Amino acid sequence: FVIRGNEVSQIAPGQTGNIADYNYKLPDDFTGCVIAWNSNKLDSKVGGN
Amino acid sequence: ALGKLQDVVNHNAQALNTLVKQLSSKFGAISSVLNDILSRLDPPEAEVQ
Repeated sequence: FVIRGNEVSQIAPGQTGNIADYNYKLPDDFTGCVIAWNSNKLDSKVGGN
Repeated sequence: ALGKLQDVVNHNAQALNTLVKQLSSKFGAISSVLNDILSRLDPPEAEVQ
């Protein structure tokens, strides 16, 4: 998925947030890795993506 | 005269009182009340508390 720069802290177990609660929820016993990278070059437009 | 028997009674009640008193001990946590810990913290740190 694609999120904001400040919302990367919310992709974690047990977090209270908007995308955490209503978009993507992680379990408390989650195992695995979260990968985040900037996509300004591809997922942005000057007029607004 | 009857110090020994009373002593046994004295020890037993005191032990229970001490055990009851131990419920009011933070034990290095923010609060001694589980409901407050759940109502105030996220599950990653609430689990620790």
